[PDB]
Amino acid sequence: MGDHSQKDSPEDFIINRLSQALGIQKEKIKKSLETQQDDKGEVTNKDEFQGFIQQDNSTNILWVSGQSEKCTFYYGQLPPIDKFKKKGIAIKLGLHKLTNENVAKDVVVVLLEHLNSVFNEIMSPVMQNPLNQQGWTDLVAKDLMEKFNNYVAQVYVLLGQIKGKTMLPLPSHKLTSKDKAHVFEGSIITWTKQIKNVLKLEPEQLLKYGNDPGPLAEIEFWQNKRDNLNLIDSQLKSVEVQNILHFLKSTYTTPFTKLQAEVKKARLEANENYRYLFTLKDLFSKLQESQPSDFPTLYELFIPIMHTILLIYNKSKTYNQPPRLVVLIREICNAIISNAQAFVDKDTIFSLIDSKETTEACDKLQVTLDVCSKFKDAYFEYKAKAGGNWKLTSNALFVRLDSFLERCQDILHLTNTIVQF
Amino acid sequence: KYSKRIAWMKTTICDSLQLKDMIVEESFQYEKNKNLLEQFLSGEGLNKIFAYYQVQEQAQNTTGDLEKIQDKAVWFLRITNPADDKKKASQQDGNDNDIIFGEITPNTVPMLNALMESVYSRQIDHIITEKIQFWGVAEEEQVLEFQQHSNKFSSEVREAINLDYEAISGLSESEKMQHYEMKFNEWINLISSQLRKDEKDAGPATELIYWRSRMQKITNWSEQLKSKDFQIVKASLQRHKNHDNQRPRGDESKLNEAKDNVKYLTTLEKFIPLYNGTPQQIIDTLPALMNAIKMIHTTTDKMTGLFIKITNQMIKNCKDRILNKMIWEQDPAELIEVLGSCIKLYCEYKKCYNDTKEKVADMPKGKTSDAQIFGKFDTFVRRLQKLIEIFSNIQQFNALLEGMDVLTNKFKKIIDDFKKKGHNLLDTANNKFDRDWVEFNVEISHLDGELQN
Repeated sequence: MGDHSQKDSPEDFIINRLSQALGIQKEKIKKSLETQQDDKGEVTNKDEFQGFIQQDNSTNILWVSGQSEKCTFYYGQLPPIDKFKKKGIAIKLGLHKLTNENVAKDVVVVLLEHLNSVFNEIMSPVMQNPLNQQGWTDLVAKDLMEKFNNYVAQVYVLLGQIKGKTMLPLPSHKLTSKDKAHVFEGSIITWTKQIKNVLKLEPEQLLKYGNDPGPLAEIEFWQNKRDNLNLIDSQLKSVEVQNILHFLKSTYTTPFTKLQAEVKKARLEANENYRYLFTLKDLFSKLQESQPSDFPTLYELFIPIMHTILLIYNKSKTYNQPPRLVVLIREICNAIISNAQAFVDKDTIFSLIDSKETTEACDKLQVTLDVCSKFKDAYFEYKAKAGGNWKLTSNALFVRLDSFLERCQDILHLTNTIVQF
Repeated sequence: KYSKRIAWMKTTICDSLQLKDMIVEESFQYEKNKNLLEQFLSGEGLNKIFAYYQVQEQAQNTTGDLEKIQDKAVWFLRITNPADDKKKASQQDGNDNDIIFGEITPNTVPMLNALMESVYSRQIDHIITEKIQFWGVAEEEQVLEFQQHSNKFSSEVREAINLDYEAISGLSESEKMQHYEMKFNEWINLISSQLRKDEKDAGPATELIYWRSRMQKITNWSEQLKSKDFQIVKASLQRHKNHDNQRPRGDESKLNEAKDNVKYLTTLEKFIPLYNGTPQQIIDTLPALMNAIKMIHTTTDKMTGLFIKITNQMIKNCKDRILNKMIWEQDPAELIEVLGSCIKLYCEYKKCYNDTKEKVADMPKGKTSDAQIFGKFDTFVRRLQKLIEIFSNIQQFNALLEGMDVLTNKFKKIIDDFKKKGHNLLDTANNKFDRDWVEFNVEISHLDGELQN
């Protein structure tokens, strides 16, 4: 007889126990709550309905809109929720022996979904290792295993994206006894090299940003990724991996050459990263600013900051992309200047003009522009100090900074006239 | 192992009897293991070792055993515990340091695992519609996580779809071998049915749908053939030397070439108007379709059929867009602006047709249906152009001039009547359209005289 649309309730009351219960059958709280009409119908269909071996009980504890005793039959479970699923009459085995097949699994409240998918793939590989199947799997068994491996590689790539790459380690086959599987691992390795090439200083500059502190951080992040990739490559270059490359080999050679290029590019990136740390200290001397004063002191401080950059090119010497780095510098200076300019004017400038009782403030707006001129003057002075290889391209690179100054100058030209009226 | 060991013991005392029972009290087991001894050590490890993040509770058929190594057990139903972290936290509930799963011993796991994967995928989809979820690197990394989740969903769908001398003298019998041969011969007939129908006129979903259906159909047919019993029958026939069935099954079944064709159709479907309402969408649909059609180099007739279906869908979308843009009542100038957008789409189609013709010429040079399809495409392009011209005339009248405006309105009314007939019956539009063209020319002449005055 066992239990019907109550057999499962009773079993869960004993099994769930929170480490000390074994309650046996019916849950008083579920009956006492009497929720919900939709839930009663779903549960009734599960109980004596055919055709459907599933139900969830969701605990979900605290958080927001917790499922709690969820649960539903099929449907969905959200999030710290803790619930479970049981198998009854797994299409229909009902009206005869009480779903003897019923399978039970507990599910806590707490990516995790990706880890569960990897575990499912491992279970499928174990099943393939055990039996051959009853032909429902047929040959597709090995093909299904290959698809699971591809899904695992995709999950590894997702972890690298959220995480720091390492797609190649996920791509490499695990406990291989075929040749095609090794090729699939190699294809994943090629994608990792492409990702390093795709990242560039110019792309960040195109999408606004280009702050002096941000450029140094981007170089440091790129250097860290390259260092992690170099460490990953050591792990990636296993004895077994080398053997796969030997057994047909142009594709292996292209990734190996890409890895060597990354090791070089990576050394250049490390030099860039030391320069970036110096720039980051310069950015802190600007990021720290509370947007109060600063320009009357920053303008004086601009000449020494410019001088340190001049010295940085000489110390490195083998620094790759030196012309490209310059573009990053000018971008950092202009971006820092724009933030300072906005604080000086914005709502405060509009409030003053409306009151029309402040003149000294109008002079202060001109003083902020002077600070901008001093940075350009210091940059020019730095070029003379640099003696050749001026680079910079401020004419077009400095147009952004120049355009902001021109707009500010027009306001100053008009603001002065208003005082005269 | 962790001293908060009683928390795991209490939990197992409750769970084990439900999974490895029908409630009541499971025979005390963990205690047996702790007094050998092997079970006690393994449990200790499970609780405390960061390393072996897993532990298995395995129910075998009644006997119990606690050990991380997993052996399929039937008739067994089991609960597996896995501590994962190092040193069990005595200071927190044990149910909150373990995850529990009950596995079925030699019972349809291939379905329970699939259901669990589907639930995980649904939760991931909800998180994606929610906040961060993938976290980690995010942005690109989050997009990569979404792609991985989509792949997992596809795997779950695939799982749902999935859901010699051992006879002695029985081998050699004309009845036995003949029934085998007869069945295999009928199998060949049945496979031949799936491996000729003229394309004629079909909906965009139709062609795409039957190419996809050929993919999944021949796919399952190959699953049937790949089974060892189906092959074993052919092996028995080969042993009985009844080579008629074996050779006919290996060469007459068009599954090899037919299967390849089905795969090509599936690829075309993956690569790829009837859902457009605006003229912009008509043109955009034509653009996307023609870019999708570039995968050609990678049978000529099969490729041509797919292309024809796509072209038909685009034409239907364009007509709908024009309608969206009472023609006589509407001002000619206003009509022209709407008409112009439609006209631009038509021009693009004509350019595409010219490119197609060039490709056909190259094929002709190489070797000493497709032509008909090209002619049909040209006819479709011509029809679109005529509609555009009528719209343009109305616009010109509006630009002109009270008299000019009146002339434009009359032209619009005639166009509207033609459009209504087309909407009425799809067969009527085919037959109705031919009749309309003759009528339109007469109407145009009358309009021209008024314009001259």
